Amino acid sequence: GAMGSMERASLIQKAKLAEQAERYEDMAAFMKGAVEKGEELSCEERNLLSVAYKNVVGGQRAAWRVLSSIEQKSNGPEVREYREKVETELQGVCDTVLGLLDSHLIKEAGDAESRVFYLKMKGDYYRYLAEVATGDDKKRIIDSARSAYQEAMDISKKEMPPTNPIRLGLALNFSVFHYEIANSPEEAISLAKTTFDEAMADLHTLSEDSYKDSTLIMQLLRDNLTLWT
Amino acid sequence: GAMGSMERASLIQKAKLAEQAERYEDMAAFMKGAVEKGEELSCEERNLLSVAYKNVVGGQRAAWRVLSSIEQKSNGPEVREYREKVETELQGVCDTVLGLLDSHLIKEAGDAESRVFYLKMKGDYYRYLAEVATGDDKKRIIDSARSAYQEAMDISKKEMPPTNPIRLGLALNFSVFHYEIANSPEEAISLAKTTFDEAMADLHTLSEDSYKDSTLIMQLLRDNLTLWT
Amino acid sequence: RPSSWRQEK
Amino acid sequence: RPSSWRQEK
Ligand SMILES: *Cc1ccc(-n2ccnc2-c2ccccc2)c(OC)c1
Ligand SMILES: *Cc1ccc(-n2ccnc2-c2ccccc2)c(OC)c1
Ligand SMILES: [Ca+2]
Ligand SMILES: [Ca+2]
Ligand SMILES: [Cl-]
Ligand SMILES: [Cl-]
Ligand SMILES: [Mg+2]
Ligand SMILES: [Mg+2]
Repeated sequence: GAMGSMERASLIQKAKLAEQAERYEDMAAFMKGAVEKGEELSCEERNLLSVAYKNVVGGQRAAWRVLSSIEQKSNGPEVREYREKVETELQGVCDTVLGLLDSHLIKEAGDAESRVFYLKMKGDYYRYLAEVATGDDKKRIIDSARSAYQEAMDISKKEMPPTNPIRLGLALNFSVFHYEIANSPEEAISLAKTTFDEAMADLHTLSEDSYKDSTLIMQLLRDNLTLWT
Repeated sequence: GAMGSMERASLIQKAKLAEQAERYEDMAAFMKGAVEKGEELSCEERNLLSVAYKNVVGGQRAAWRVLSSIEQKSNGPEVREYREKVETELQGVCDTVLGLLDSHLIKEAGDAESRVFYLKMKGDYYRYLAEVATGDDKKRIIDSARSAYQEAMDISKKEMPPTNPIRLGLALNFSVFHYEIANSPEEAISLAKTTFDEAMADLHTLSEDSYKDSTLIMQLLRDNLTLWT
Repeated sequence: RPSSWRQEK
Repeated sequence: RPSSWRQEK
């Protein structure tokens, strides 16, 4: 705990400041320290955790794809060595997030909104690990992402309305997993379409603000269906 | 030397790869290792050194201004503490660059193009230190930036044509120093205008490619004069 | 190539 | 506010 001496409330406050300054590495370190205080996260705090590590790993994934594309065209060791360096750093961030979820965010999350959120995160960061895997552990990494997504899907369909933004974002990312990772484009298209239609039929129950939350993620599902069909 | 075991040519190659991946922290570490090999830098290598540390300190300056603006509106200690953390990290990067120039890039630079480039860098990073200074050393930091800029100006006016991109960028940044740091807006406007006019009268000597290099920086001088007058 | 979930703009 | 030197776009 490098953040062990700072107050939990101060870590959350500085995480929000780091977001405003677009200092996402600092933001992730603050939220990691907040999680390691041992207390469950509020809805707002879960968002801060997601924002921080998504931006950090997002820049790592973008850099990895640039280097891997240069490496593919070439095939000295410099390009391979540097792609390996970024890849190792990306895997360390993914392992850090997965460690936080396993110790002990998931086991203490009883509510559907918190448990589905954490299981979706678990699937996401195993998916990011699967994007760069090439050895003997790729299939087990892929199945770990699939298992986390599947448990989140089972809970969300039981406890959430079809328009719930977390349920929508979960289905969106699980469909991306099917298309990009699992080589199951028809499963990806079927999931994205049924998720869109069932949310469309539930929009009439929502307020103006909840309507905007749901239709925003429904547009992402529509964008993928347009790209895939 | 964390890069002491890597070949100089490999450090340069990976610096170019880090630029393509927009990993500027990695790029600066590679170029720092290349400088510490003890050999003078080529024109292309000087550009890599500039690109890497400008982007690194550029993100730090942008974050500092966001936090300082939040701090001014407020006046807990969190906002001050975090602004201080970013400020200390920014000063460390500036001190690192200035240390590289002092050990021993400047003293070994005999050519005008290399010596003016390094002295402009020295003025720039003292200017970045001056942007955040508030204690007893601000005036000495400001004079250190002014002295480095002035020696670079004296050499550039003696050894370079008025359209030389380094001479143009030096005058541009010295004029920004006059306006933003030294509280001398009339000196800033006078320098920017005479630099523009004397470059305009020399454009007829240039090739199509050199013409594009010079007019690009002349437009930056024009943008500031439009903003200041 | 496809879009995973991302924050609103 | 003002423009210091920056790389071409
Ligand atoms: C993966 C995902 C889906 C949806 C959201 N989201 C959209 C609007 N609000 C939220 C949200 C905020 C906090 C906690 C859960 C959901 C999302 O945001 C992180 C992520
Ligand atoms: C401060 C400054 C001015 C001009 C250039 N520049 C423009 C076009 N080429 C250059 C250059 C490249 C390498 C070395 C010196 C100048 C600049 O680029 C770093 C920086
Ligand atoms: Ca406490
Ligand atoms: Ca050697
Ligand atoms: Cl490397
Ligand atoms: Cl801090
Ligand atoms: Mg609980
Ligand atoms: Mg020499």
